[PDB]
Amino acid sequence: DIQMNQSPSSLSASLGDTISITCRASQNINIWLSWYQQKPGNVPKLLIYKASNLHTGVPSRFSGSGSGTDFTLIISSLQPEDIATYYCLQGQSYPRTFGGGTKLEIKRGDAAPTVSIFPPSSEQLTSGGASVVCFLNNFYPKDINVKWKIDGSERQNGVLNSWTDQDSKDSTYSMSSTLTLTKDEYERHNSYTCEATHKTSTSPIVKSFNRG
Amino acid sequence: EVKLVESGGGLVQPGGSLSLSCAASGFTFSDYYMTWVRQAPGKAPEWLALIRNKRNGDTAEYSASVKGRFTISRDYSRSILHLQMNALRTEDSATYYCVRQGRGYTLDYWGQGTSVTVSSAKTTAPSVYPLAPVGSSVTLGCLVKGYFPEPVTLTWNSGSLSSGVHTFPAVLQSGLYTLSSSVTVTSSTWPSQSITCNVAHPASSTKVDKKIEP
Repeated sequence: DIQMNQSPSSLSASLGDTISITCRASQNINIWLSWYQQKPGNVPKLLIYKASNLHTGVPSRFSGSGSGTDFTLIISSLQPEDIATYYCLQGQSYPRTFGGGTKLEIKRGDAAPTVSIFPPSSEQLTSGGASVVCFLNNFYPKDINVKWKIDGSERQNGVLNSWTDQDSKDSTYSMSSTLTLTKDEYERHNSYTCEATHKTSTSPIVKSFNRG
Repeated sequence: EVKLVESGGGLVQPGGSLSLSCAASGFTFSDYYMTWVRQAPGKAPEWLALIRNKRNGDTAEYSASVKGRFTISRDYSRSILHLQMNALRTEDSATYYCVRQGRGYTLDYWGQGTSVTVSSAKTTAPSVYPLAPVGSSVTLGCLVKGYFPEPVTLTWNSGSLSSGVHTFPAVLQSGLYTLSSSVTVTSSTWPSQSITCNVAHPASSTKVDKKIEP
């Protein structure tokens, strides 16, 4: 089996930049290498075939090269619509194998997350049916930490986290965190706090409310 | 122009079977090798199987991950590509794609995909709870909890309110999925104006609206 090693697993760049993505085959695959683009929510699209041949609908800013085991995809003058994940594929031997992929992100100034906390809705409270939600929105860079405290005490049990892909409008990331309790336990406590720890500060951003 | 349309996906028990089919058009079915590829959410594509044409033996190739469990075949008389999926496992859950191989052994054209979910959990309508704040700008939210399987569709004001929205991917917790969405508007915008959360879940014929009230 031929293994395809694709470097820059993740690549941060700026619009207009010239960037390159690499593909190393653990075995000579001649010219049988193609490149694909996949936008979030969409199906992969063929960019380059036979290592260096531009597919019919692909702009000239896309070019590929290489023979044997080393291949490179170059995007000159990065555009907003180019922000996506890129994969290489060897078509010489079975099984057919893809590269690990390269996820493009746009660089921007560091941003602290806007934090909002939400007590259980009355509907869920009838019942029952208790979920507390906290949004950590529009922050940069990617990594972020969330901590839940109930009446001071750290709670990790029934926590559910989700993360958005890079926002296309402002290049920021967001996170949703839902703490689910039983109606009974929720009503035995008062203070509920959501703490966000981001790169932008050694001090966590705290949001909370009283009564439950 | 080349077109591929797959069908036959859905929810199936672990160990169960599923029969996928791909309708090919706009090209000569017999002239091209055909393949099946799948992709799990947040993963790289995974090639599954290739079948040659009549001139080249009509023989097949499989990935080790599905070998023996998945069978690829073709119906020349209707230009249909088949994938028989037996002994399904939870990690087989993904979007399945009918894909053509063009010149230079190149998987050139892809289909839209058919979704397959392998789980013991049963279909379940979502709940959907509005999320009102505890100025300048205000952040509202919408919580969609306890549904199965994927997916659901969430909009704000029927899609008219698309700016300042953060819709988070669904996360499984059993059992059941949870999905959330937030919308941030000018403080003078709400509650002076009406913002409603629209959720739809076809697998349960769920179609619910939840207005965010202060």
